[PDB]
Amino acid sequence: NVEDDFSNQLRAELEKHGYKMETS
Amino acid sequence: TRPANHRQLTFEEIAKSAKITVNKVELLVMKALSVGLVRGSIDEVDKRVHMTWVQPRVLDLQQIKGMKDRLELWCTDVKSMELLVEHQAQDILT
Amino acid sequence: MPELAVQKVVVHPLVLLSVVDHFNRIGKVGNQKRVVGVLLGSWQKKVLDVSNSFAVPFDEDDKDDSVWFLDHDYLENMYGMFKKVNARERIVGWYHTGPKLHKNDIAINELMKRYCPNSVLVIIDVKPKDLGLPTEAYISVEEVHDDGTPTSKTFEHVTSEIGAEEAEEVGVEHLLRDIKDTTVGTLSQRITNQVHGLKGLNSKLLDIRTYLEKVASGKLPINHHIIYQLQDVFNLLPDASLQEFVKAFYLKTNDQMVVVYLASLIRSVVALHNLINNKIANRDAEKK
Amino acid sequence: VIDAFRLINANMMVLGHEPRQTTSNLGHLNKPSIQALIHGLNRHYYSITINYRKNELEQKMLLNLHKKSWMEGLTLQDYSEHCKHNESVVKEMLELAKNYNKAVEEEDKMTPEQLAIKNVGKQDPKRHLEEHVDVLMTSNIVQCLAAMLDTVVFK
Amino acid sequence: AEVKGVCTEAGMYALRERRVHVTQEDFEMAVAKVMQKDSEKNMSIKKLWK
Amino acid sequence: LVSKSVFPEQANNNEWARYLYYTGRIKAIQLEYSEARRTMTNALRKAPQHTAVGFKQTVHKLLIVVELLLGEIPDRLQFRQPSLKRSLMPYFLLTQAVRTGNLAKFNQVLDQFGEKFQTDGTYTLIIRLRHNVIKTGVRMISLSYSRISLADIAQKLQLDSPEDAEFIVAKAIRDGVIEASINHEKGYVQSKEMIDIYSTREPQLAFHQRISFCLDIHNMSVKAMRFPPKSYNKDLES
Amino acid sequence: MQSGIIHAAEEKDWKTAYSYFYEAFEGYDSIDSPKAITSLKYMLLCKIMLNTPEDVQALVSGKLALRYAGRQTEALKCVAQASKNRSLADFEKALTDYRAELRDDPIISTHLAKLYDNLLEQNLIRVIEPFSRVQIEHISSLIKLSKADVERKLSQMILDKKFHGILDQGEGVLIIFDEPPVDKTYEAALETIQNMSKVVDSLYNKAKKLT
Repeated sequence: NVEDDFSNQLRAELEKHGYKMETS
Repeated sequence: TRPANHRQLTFEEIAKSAKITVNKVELLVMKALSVGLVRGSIDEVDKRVHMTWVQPRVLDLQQIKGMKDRLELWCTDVKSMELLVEHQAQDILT
Repeated sequence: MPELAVQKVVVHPLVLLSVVDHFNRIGKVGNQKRVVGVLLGSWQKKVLDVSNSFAVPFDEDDKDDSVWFLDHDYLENMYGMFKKVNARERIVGWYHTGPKLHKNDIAINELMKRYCPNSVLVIIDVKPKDLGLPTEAYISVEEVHDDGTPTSKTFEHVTSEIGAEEAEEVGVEHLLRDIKDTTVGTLSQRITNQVHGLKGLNSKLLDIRTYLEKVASGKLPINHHIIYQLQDVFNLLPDASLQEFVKAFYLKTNDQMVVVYLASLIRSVVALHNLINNKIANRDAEKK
Repeated sequence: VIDAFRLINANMMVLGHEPRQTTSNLGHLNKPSIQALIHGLNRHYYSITINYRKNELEQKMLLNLHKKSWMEGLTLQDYSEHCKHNESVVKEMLELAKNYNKAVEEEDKMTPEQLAIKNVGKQDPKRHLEEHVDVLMTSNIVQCLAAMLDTVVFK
Repeated sequence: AEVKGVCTEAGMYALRERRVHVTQEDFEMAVAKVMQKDSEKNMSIKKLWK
Repeated sequence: LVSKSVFPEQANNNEWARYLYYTGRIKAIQLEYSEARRTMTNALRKAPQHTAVGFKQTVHKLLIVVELLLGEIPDRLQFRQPSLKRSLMPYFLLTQAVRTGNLAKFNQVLDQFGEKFQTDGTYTLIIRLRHNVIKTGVRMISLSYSRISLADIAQKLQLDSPEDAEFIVAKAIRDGVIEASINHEKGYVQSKEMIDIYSTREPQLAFHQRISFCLDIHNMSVKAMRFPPKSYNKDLES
Repeated sequence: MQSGIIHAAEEKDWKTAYSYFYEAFEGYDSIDSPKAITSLKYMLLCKIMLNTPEDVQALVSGKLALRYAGRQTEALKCVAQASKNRSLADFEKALTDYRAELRDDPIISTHLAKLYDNLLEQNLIRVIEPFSRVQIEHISSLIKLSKADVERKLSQMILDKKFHGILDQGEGVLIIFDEPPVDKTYEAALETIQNMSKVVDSLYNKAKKLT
């Protein structure tokens, strides 16, 4: 389809760290 | 009367006609399913009686008239269908 | 005497054949009259295989019931004679020559019980009709009636089938200008069976229907059986529902095609060359 | 296999008298069991012609099978049974499938004995897999077709 | 014949332990079991097979 | 012209391919994408010709815009195999844009590229390709979730207004491809649909389409098998 | 007999351990060693670990196996019976009095942890069978074990597809689905169709020659 892999690795690690602070 | 054409009927009319309570009318009706005088279920989730089959009371003149006109409609149906089945797969049928 | 000892009835092609012939053979006695014969065959077997039949003189009135003639002599001489050749074959009973079951039949049956060790009523519908079978089997049952007098003699139907020995089947093919008809076979036959079923169903419904008109007005009795059957149709209310399909058929022919082509490639050289040879071949043959 | 003999003496064959007497015959010769039978036949009167007296009324009696075809054409079985049939066939088809791959890849051979060993030509996956698709298709059609026909008509 | 007898004896041990692969343990017991056959060959001053 | 034409059924294989391609461009203009895609694909296999080499690039280029409109969004793999990936290349971007379903990407890409597209015969169609992109966005919003706010959708697809999302959603339901309800007053889209293919009369339909493609394949395999032997039979062999 | 202790306990091949104890047990009776008594006790320990509580009970008889029976055999017979009935509560109370005997043997000690978990799973399916939309708390009471432990176990079971359901932590209820409509006809059909795709690939390669 579209190339989900390039985008997910960078997004998953980074976003998750901010999300930790933001929400449980 | 009502079961035949469409299966279900309300149980509320039958209890009031009995003039005896709801908790004891069910009892006789269950006994009737058991012997096989009538077949079907009592659904108390909606308080209606769903009859699968009804006994035809015997030696009544009126009932014979009733079945005859129905039977003629079935006969038509067989003929109508039979022309279609032969139309397609006629090459195969020979 | 034994009539109750038969669940299933099987008939050879011979019996169906034999009856039509007997009708003429007696000196052409028919119309109102019928022709009966003996049935020879097995008994003490749950399956009744009727082996043969041979002609018997008979005059029937089926519009009266206080006159019939039945040849006494033939039955007895024939049962006595037959033991030496076949100890199992005994007089199995008698065939009635249509058009349907009568109450007129109980009377004739009774005599046959006395004479013959066994009897059975096989009803062959008249002179040759139909693609399928025209025989029905009946056994005389004794029942109580809860409104009249206990011990009444009536006829209850039993399953009718066919069946015959190997040599006989082989004979049928030789004589005949085909082999047999439909009951189920090939891809074509199954579909015919479906169409055969509809014309057949339709006939059964007419019997009931014409009867009701006659019971309502013209005062034929009201029986619990007829009424029970009719009511059920309305009650059961069948509901159309999913399933039963497959798509496999295409892959198989495709697979076979690749191989079929390799064969045509080798074939081509010979097939192509042969065409010329044929025209010339005809000239040579005529010359020499 | 039926033959007819009047039966006349040996000398009549030997002289060649016996064909003068037979006239108004066609004759025929078959061999159920070897030279010994042929010799026995020749001594007798050989096969004198058998004709048949037959017609269409007699022919129709022999034709028959079942009027019971009436009930059977309409009949269809329990749905659980429809499923049993479909399952048994698909399961079967899996087994043969593995050979089929080889079959289509090869089968240059056209010589029946060599083909048989090479690409499991005898116990062929093509013959059987086709045979299988064809039973399953026809079986499903008649059962399905009947269920639907009955529904409309009875009600 | 004795050397091959090590692998062969090993298989009996793998079933017994209920393994699917013939482990090192199977081999330890096998050398010692094969050594007893050798000892018998020597005692008798004739071959085992007959 | 087409209405007055009659193609013989005993025409040869090159003749059929040329006819089919050319007919395919014509029905595509009329609003008949379904028959247009099938006719173009089959032409290439039917006749591998040296004439055929000039045609192929056009056939694939035209074919892709033609697919997107029907309502299939083609996968990546198809681009890769005929090794003509480069010819296909500006097209490939238009495809990635539909699977994401975002409007904004489509308009920009299609414009710069549009000049090239004029050549194949694509120009008439080109405008309509706008609507497919959103139609794919609407199908994903309804299918995936139950309720998401109208404002969240407006931002995601990049529509002009939250208001604009309502009107488009409202039309799509009428066509009946989406199978949802939009609640204008409540501020969300409700998913009325559930993902299934065994529930209604529908497993039968699912069989119907599968079986249907097959009937054609069967008829072709069997007839074709017989076909060399038909000439041998004529050549007088048994 | 010594081989079983090692096998059962560490490796968890309870079958292999059992077969070894049975070899000792047979040998031992002929002399009538006291060692025989011990060996019988171990066989029972191994089958209960497999969680076939039935065999443990059946093999101990008042016959032959009453002369190789002990105190251990009596504690083993009850915990099995408790496991067969699907009540955790009975096994747990029973286990308190017996614990001294259990501790001396390492084989049982390790085996008890898994057997405990097994007891929870079987007890759980029993509760789940007639129910639908049942409170978790109701389930926690029937099992008579702590609520959290139950939620966790419940989730594992869904995954394994033991009854298949969905646990709603937002409402205090467990959603039970029951009596699959999944048919064998469909499942069998899936295997075959994957083999078909392979045949077509091989066919096409041969196809090229023909063209």
